[PDB]
Amino acid sequence: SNQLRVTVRTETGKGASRRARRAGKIPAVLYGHGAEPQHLELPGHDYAAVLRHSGTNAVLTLDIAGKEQLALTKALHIHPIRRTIQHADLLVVRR
Amino acid sequence: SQLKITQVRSTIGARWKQRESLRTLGLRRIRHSVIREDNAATRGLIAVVRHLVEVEPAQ
Amino acid sequence: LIPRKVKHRKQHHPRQRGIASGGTTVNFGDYGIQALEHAYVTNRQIESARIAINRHIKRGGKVWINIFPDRPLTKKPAETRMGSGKGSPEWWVANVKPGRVLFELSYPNEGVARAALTRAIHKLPIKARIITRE
Amino acid sequence: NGRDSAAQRLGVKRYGGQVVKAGEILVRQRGTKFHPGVNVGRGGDDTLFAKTAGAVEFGIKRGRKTVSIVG
RNA sequence: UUACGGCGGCCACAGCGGCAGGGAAACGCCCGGUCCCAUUCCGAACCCGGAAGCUAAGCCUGCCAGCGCCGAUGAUACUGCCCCUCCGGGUGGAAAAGUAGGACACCGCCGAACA
RNA sequence: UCGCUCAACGGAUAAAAGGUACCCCGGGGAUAACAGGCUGAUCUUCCCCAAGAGUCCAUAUCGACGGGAUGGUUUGGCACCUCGAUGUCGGCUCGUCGCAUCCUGGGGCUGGAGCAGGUCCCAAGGGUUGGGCUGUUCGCCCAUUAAAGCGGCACGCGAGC
RNA sequence: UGCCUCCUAAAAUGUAACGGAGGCGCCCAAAGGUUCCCUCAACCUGGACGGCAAUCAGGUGGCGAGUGUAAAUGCACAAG
RNA sequence: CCUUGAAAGAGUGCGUAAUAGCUCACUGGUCAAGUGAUUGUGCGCCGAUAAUGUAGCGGGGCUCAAGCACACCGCCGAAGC
RNA sequence: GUUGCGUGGUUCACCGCGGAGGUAGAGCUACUGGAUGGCCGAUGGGUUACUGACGUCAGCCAAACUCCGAAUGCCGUGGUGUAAAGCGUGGCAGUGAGACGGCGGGGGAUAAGCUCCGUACGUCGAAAGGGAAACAGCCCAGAUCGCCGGC
Ligand SMILES: [Mg+2]
Ligand SMILES: [Mg+2]
Ligand SMILES: [Mg+2]
Ligand SMILES: [Mg+2]
Ligand SMILES: [Mg+2]
Ligand SMILES: [Mg+2]
Ligand SMILES: [Mg+2]
Ligand SMILES: [Mg+2]
Ligand SMILES: [Mg+2]
Ligand SMILES: [Mg+2]
Ligand SMILES: [Mg+2]
Ligand SMILES: [Mg+2]
Ligand SMILES: [Mg+2]
Ligand SMILES: [Mg+2]
Ligand SMILES: [Mg+2]
Ligand SMILES: [Mg+2]
Ligand SMILES: [Mg+2]
Ligand SMILES: [Mg+2]
Ligand SMILES: [Mg+2]
Ligand SMILES: [Mg+2]
Ligand SMILES: [Mg+2]
Ligand SMILES: [Mg+2]
Ligand SMILES: [Mg+2]
Ligand SMILES: [Mg+2]
Ligand SMILES: [Mg+2]
Ligand SMILES: [Mg+2]
Ligand SMILES: [Mg+2]
Ligand SMILES: [Mg+2]
Ligand SMILES: [Mg+2]
Ligand SMILES: [Mg+2]
Ligand SMILES: [Mg+2]
Ligand SMILES: [Mg+2]
Ligand SMILES: [Mg+2]
Ligand SMILES: [Mg+2]
Ligand SMILES: [Mg+2]
Ligand SMILES: [Mg+2]
Ligand SMILES: [Mg+2]
Ligand SMILES: [Mg+2]
Ligand SMILES: [Mg+2]
Ligand SMILES: [Mg+2]
Ligand SMILES: [Mg+2]
Ligand SMILES: [Mg+2]
Ligand SMILES: [Mg+2]
Ligand SMILES: [Mg+2]
Ligand SMILES: [Mg+2]
Ligand SMILES: [Mg+2]
Ligand SMILES: [Mg+2]
Ligand SMILES: [Mg+2]
Ligand SMILES: [Mg+2]
Ligand SMILES: [Mg+2]
Ligand SMILES: [Mg+2]
Ligand SMILES: [Mg+2]
Ligand SMILES: [Mg+2]
Ligand SMILES: [Mg+2]
Ligand SMILES: [Mg+2]
Ligand SMILES: [Mg+2]
Ligand SMILES: [Mg+2]
Ligand SMILES: [Mg+2]
Ligand SMILES: [Mg+2]
Ligand SMILES: [Mg+2]
Ligand SMILES: [Mg+2]
Ligand SMILES: [Mg+2]
Repeated sequence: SNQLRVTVRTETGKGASRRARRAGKIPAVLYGHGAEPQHLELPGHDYAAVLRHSGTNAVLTLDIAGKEQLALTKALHIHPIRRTIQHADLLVVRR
Repeated sequence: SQLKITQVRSTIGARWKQRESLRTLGLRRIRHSVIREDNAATRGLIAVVRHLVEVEPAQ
Repeated sequence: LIPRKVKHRKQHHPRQRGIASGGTTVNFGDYGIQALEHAYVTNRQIESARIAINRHIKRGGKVWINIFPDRPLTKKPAETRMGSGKGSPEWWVANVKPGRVLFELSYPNEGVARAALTRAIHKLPIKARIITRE
Repeated sequence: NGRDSAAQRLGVKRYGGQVVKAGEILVRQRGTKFHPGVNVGRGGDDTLFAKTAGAVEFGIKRGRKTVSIVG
């Protein structure tokens, strides 16, 4: 449906997030009833295309480097001036 | 472990804490080198005065 | 536009720094004017822009002014030396930061709405752009 | 305009962990911004002096910020 | 050790509200105003003397997130010191709000019943 | 323990106001008036947007409400040189420069029939009168003219008047 | 022009201007000391004159009242 | 507001004071590899404008860069070392 | 500041630990004010087509608003480092007109080579040498003397 390939962040911080956003990634977090959050980089342009095509209610079926787990979008941190997505909150869904 | 710290820039225009951290480390003039242990007390001084020195891990 | 009361008649100048953090998205209409730089927007300029929008659309639609000029600015009399007490308030100002949404508009026709907002933008002492509610 | 009164030099004079003598002034204040704990008397103008030697210790006492001295 | 009455710790994750349940001792309402004592009037309250009645209320137990409360991770605002003309960047700290969620408390001593 | 609007409130005496253009001396560019310098609110010259007027027609012409600048000739702000001295308005004589052009020269548009004009662009070679009034600059008036420009230079110029 | 309170004041103290706002040159013989007791304002409903608001009754109300007098810091455990 | 129909406005702007007249909205066929709008950025253009003399690279000169961005290799350079 | 006599690491720097805050930011159905748009609509207005109380749903603002709340700075303490730190007491002073630059503010028009404060900030003053064409206050760097050495 909405396929998206993501990876787990190596380092977390301010400079790390700036580096990711300049390299074209979207730093994001995936929590939920799994009681443990993952820190990820969503691809910038691909995720933006997925989001524009079908809206925010889209069920982002994404796969981690080895495993698969479909997710949902909780909220997006939009920068005011550049009007780009800075951060995305994702919650796990059990079908 | 040990470190070798070399003064690269001058203390003219340096602030009080930077000047005193250099004095505590033991650096006198430009291109002078000292040998110091690698502990938290030493890395604090190096962090304060990093832009004035060159630190390399040599014995 | 003038506030009915102010608790403090003479105030320090509002500080011109930072990106806006509240009111940075279109909330009441479909089209809006977003500020791209700091400035002090006066009630005179606000009324000029509102009149421009209304006379371009001429009918229909709704215009929202989601800023208010409540910060006062003082002025000494003309030919006076420095420093004999602060002057009396003579301007009313809204403190506008980049990202702030100034005016909002709802109108059926895209071209007329955009032209009206450009009319308004040419009255403000700021570089501004037109944004939509996605 | 143009008038003002003198600065009264209020505030905390001895911080947590300091070893005080009996009679040390700990806090100059208006009202009970801090309240007296054990071995701490208040004073006529809300001064929170020390009644015993020991170390100053700040804490919470169900809404009130209190100053105490441990022997 | 269990389960009731007191004295504290702590001061909302403990509070407010809602719905059910209980009376062995105890806590209570309760019955009276001769006695100590009391009402800016009133035995309502405070005090004294009792034991007909009752768990209806207080009190205690269980269940409810309704109102309130707490609340991350990540991101952001801001910022120390550097690089740098600004724009910005590096390195070290890091919110408030919001979200996931938590939560209808916990602990100590004494007495009674049970042991 | 008493006696002080000693309120100029660390309280010169118990006891106290003014003028000086008749003024003098010691100092100061630590501080004003002129000129220079910085600024540019005010002023000046432009411009952006285009509500309208122009019968119709925003943009021949004028352009409200607002916005942005230029210049440094106005009135100012600051007090940076000059107080063991940097002469101050107007006129005269002699000039020199800028162009934001008054005439003459060349053009576009016109709500330019022609003659006349309006507006904008280019252009600084030369020219740009004589009187009445006022100390006047400025201004008004009279008679002409192709025209009777605007400014800078210590508001040019007093060891030139 | 002395004193008191706040902001400027850059989260210790301190900090200037002919900067922004205010008070003081007293009052109380109880408005001091101590012991004991109580909880306000506002809102709702009912009630002769009585009404938006006097007194009464019942609810709700954790501090929005009050504090001799400015402001600030305090005070419901009450400093009311 | 409706209609022949390949297509076919009581009109797109001057233009008629008016009925005129001109163009143009929307299609039929030819030729045949391309054709628009907008978002963000690098470097550029105009706006531009004072009075002794070029006079807003210090000068000569410089785009065959001796300019700008990024990457790299040397060297010069103080009374510093 | 210097100097005599005492004291001797007490000073200062870094690390760790114990502390008080209400600035930046933010937020406001957490207060005092300001304030936009809906809905309900008190009155006032002429059956109410005008005003729009109090509420309520969204979006906001404040040096003298605060349910909140940093980074820094400050106080104490334990380690480590550092000659020409610190403290007491005497002799002898000078100074008490500051200037610019960076960062945070007031006055000013958020003008000034303007003015007034803050800043274990810098430089000049009282600092020569190199760079900035020239050019106290900007960048680099602190001249004991010599050298026809080097980086
Ligand atoms: Mg906000
Ligand atoms: Mg504009
Ligand atoms: Mg004070
Ligand atoms: Mg007293
Ligand atoms: Mg029983
Ligand atoms: Mg009774
Ligand atoms: Mg019961
Ligand atoms: Mg029951
Ligand atoms: Mg966090
Ligand atoms: Mg939070
Ligand atoms: Mg609960
Ligand atoms: Mg005096
Ligand atoms: Mg005096
Ligand atoms: Mg006397
Ligand atoms: Mg003399
Ligand atoms: Mg002169
Ligand atoms: Mg002058
Ligand atoms: Mg001169
Ligand atoms: Mg200018
Ligand atoms: Mg026309
Ligand atoms: Mg135009
Ligand atoms: Mg002077
Ligand atoms: Mg003179
Ligand atoms: Mg001389
Ligand atoms: Mg010309
Ligand atoms: Mg012509
Ligand atoms: Mg004609
Ligand atoms: Mg000429
Ligand atoms: Mg010739
Ligand atoms: Mg001349
Ligand atoms: Mg002259
Ligand atoms: Mg003469
Ligand atoms: Mg003369
Ligand atoms: Mg002469
Ligand atoms: Mg001469
Ligand atoms: Mg303060
Ligand atoms: Mg302070
Ligand atoms: Mg401070
Ligand atoms: Mg007074
Ligand atoms: Mg009393
Ligand atoms: Mg009392
Ligand atoms: Mg030029
Ligand atoms: Mg070399
Ligand atoms: Mg040397
Ligand atoms: Mg802290
Ligand atoms: Mg405060
Ligand atoms: Mg703020
Ligand atoms: Mg509020
Ligand atoms: Mg604040
Ligand atoms: Mg001495
Ligand atoms: Mg003096
Ligand atoms: Mg002085
Ligand atoms: Mg400053
Ligand atoms: Mg200022
Ligand atoms: Mg100055
Ligand atoms: Mg001065
Ligand atoms: Mg400074
Ligand atoms: Mg001197
Ligand atoms: Mg030098
Ligand atoms: Mg020095
Ligand atoms: Mg030099
Ligand atoms: Mg030397």
